[PDB]
Amino acid sequence: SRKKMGLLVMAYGTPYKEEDIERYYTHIRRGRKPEPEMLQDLKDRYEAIGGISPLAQITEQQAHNLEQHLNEIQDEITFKAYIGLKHIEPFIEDAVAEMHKDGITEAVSIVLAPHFSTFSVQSYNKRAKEEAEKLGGLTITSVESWYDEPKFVTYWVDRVKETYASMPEDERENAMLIVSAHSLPEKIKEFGDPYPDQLHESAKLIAEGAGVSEYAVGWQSEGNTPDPWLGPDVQDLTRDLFEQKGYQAFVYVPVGFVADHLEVLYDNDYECKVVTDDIGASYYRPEMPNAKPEFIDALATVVLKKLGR
Ligand SMILES: [Zn+2]
Repeated sequence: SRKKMGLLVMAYGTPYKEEDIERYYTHIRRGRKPEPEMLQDLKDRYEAIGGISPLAQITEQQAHNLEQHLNEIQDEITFKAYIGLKHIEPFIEDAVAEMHKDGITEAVSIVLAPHFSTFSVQSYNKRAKEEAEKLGGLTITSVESWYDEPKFVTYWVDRVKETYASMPEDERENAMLIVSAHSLPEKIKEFGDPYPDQLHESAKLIAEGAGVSEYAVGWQSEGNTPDPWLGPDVQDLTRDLFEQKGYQAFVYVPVGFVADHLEVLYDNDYECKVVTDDIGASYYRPEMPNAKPEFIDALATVVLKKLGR
């Protein structure tokens, strides 16, 4: 009696093994193969954060935990998860084609990134739709942004509360909360991209929920292009913030990301850690959503909200 639907979970993509690093970054760098040194540096970082295999993994766990959860919290629809990545196979078009081939005709998609941006989300969505329109006999309703879904906000708030709870009294009274997301070229402002505002909004929601009156919005992981990127970068923000007020502890909430990937384990847990360690402040960075039940239910609700269920 159930209606079959495709669950197109989209993401970035992540190397599966060390030997993928090259083509992965080459894809990311639009056909520009990293120099031998970059390559060696990149392998080192991945080794430094615990290896690669666990990364691509999380996304797979996120898709399937959601597929099963959605299939048990309601009995009108039976979902079948499909992973569409951006920089590695299975690519978005690939997933779409598979669904079509499997006979899917009605699908709903979601990107594993809370905030909407013309650069990423709109693109993954427009690509998924043009693939379906190309094959025909397949429609897709795409979720644009879910950074504001209450259960998702609740997740970050609860983690932050525990982190502040864990602090000594003197740190609890002199800490700084740094909410962040992947940086993006400033040019997106040309199109009125809500990305920056959604981040600030995520930051206002979380701080307000955890009862934090001292916090700042920042960006990280910016790429390499002549044109300027969204800032200030978390490294400079921390140092500058310490410079003017002298916070004894910093809390990083990379709300933009949903798991333990490079951008967090290294760019946060190492780069920001280097700076807090230099200024003598304490480093804190709450557990990422990953495939945890609480997170899956939030995503599940977002999908059901998108369907009017
Ligand atoms: Zn990046």
